[PDB]
Amino acid sequence: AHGMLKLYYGLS
Amino acid sequence: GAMEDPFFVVKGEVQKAVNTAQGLFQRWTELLQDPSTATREEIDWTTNELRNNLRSIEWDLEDLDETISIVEANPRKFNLDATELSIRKAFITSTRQVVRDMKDQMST
Repeated sequence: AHGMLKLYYGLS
Repeated sequence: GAMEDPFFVVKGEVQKAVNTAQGLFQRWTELLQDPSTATREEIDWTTNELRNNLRSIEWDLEDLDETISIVEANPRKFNLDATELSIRKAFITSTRQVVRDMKDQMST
């Protein structure tokens, strides 16, 4: 989940 | 290079985790109430897997909650329907308490 969200949202 | 919004994907996984956790909690309750069937190993295993879920769910909600701040800080880029967004917010808040309510009836 983290990686999906990171990819689209650019989690810091 | 338009990308697909994976929020709803993770949302479903959290819900799925919440459903499994709920089944585990009802089990935990039935064990901790009657030490006739409640062997230590089974109790330990159930409490452990109930934690395994509450763990994934809390990280998940952290990340999900953050994506909301990211959209709100940069709305033009994401172009999200406002009703849909409010639903995202209500999902995070209501799941937090649902999980919170399980943790309360456990840790005490």
